[PDB]
This record gives sequence, C-alpha cells and structure tokens, in this order.
Amino acid sequence: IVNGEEAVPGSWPWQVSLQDKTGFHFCGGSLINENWVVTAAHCGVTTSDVVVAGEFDQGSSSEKIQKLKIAKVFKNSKYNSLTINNDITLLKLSTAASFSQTVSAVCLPSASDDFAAGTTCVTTGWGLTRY
Amino acid sequence: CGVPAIQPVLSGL
Amino acid sequence: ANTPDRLQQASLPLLSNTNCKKYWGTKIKDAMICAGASGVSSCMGDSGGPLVCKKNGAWTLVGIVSWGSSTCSTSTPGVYARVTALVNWVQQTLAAN
Repeated sequence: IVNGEEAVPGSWPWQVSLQDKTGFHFCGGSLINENWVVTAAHCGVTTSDVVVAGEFDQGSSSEKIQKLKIAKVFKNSKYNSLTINNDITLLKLSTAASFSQTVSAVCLPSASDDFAAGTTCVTTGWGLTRY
Repeated sequence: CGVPAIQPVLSGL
Repeated sequence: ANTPDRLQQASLPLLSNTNCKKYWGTKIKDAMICAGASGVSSCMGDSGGPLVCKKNGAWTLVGIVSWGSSTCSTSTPGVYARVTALVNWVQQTLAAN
C-alpha cells in the first residue's frame, strides 16, 4: 500500500500471507473461519503454497506464527484470465487455524448488501509502500 | 467475525 | 527497498462503477468494485488481500485486491473483486466441502 501506515500488530487478525515453497510472500488472503482462506484467483495458489497467519512484523522473531498447509485449492470456475473478472479463490486448510487474539475471521457480506460509493473502507497488506 | 480482539488504530501524523 | 517490515493499512473510499469506468473504461465488470484514487493505492504484493467495510460494527469483506495502477498511482482507483457478487459461490463451496 502506497501512502498507507503501519497497522497495530494483530489488529487485522484475518490477514494472512501466502508464501511459496521458498518462504517468499507472494499474495495476501483473509481467514473467513478456522479452515478457510479467501484470496484472489490471479495469485495462482497451489497446495505447495503455505498460509501464514498471525504475522504482522516480518522484522520480528517472537510472533506466534502459524504456518498452515493447504489441502485443496478452489478457484472460481468463472475466473477469466484476460479480464481478471471473478477473481476469487478459496483455500481449504489441511489443519485448522487456531484462533487467538491475533488470528480470527473477517465477516462475509450478503449478496444483497449495498456498500455505497463514498463509503470509507480499509485495505491492508504487505505490498510496496512506494512504486 | 470482523471484530479484532486488538482494535485497529487508523491514524496519520 | 519499498517492502514494508510491518503490515500496512490505509483508509480509502469506494467508487461507483460509473466513476471507476471514467478511469478504466470497459475493463470494469459487474464482479469488480473500485476504491481509492484518493491518495493511497494498493501495490505489488497486496494482491489477494482484503478490502473491508463496517457492517453492524464489524469489518466485512467487501473486496479482494485484484489489480490497479501500473505504477500504483494514488490518483487512480484500485480494482477489487466484488465479494457481494461472489459470496454466493463462497458459501456454496464451503457447504459442499
């Protein structure tokens, strides 16, 4: 996030980091319960990737991190690789996350919910702070 | 869901 | 580097899909929602992460970081997967597995 700011550690407890086999963060995701993460289809997640929960300071060695294996990847069949429409994938964890003060789930909306233009929302992540 | 035990603090300067 | 040591956050407004198309044109589909163009921008490495808004006092997943400015311009809206258009699939997938 460009021109964002540091979050309080643990204050976005559903935010996970998706790491490849080397440990390289390549995408974010959101815990929606103890067994499931929602992320973008264009991230191309596989069962060799790992869900990292409870991480907020990659400069810390004292965090209660959970490295969670992925049992199965559920890419939305309607995902369009060219337009990037329907850009959603579900990850089922082989072992459930252990919820804690720093690890818990985001709420999901109803399909009929109206989040109007001008509503102030929040995005979080480990992306670049400057291009 | 959706209510962190550690409340986020959004701020600036 | 421009990689943050610590998780980042930013507040940003949702855009109407008509106003988002003023930037991105026909690339904006019904299953997308735009936000930002307001001084912050999602950028490389934020993909797949959350865009949350309050509903009944609780943070609710409204978007998933999808794509945005080629240079992460903060005067250009970011594009997010519109979860209201995709949550029926999410809930069905959870129920079937």
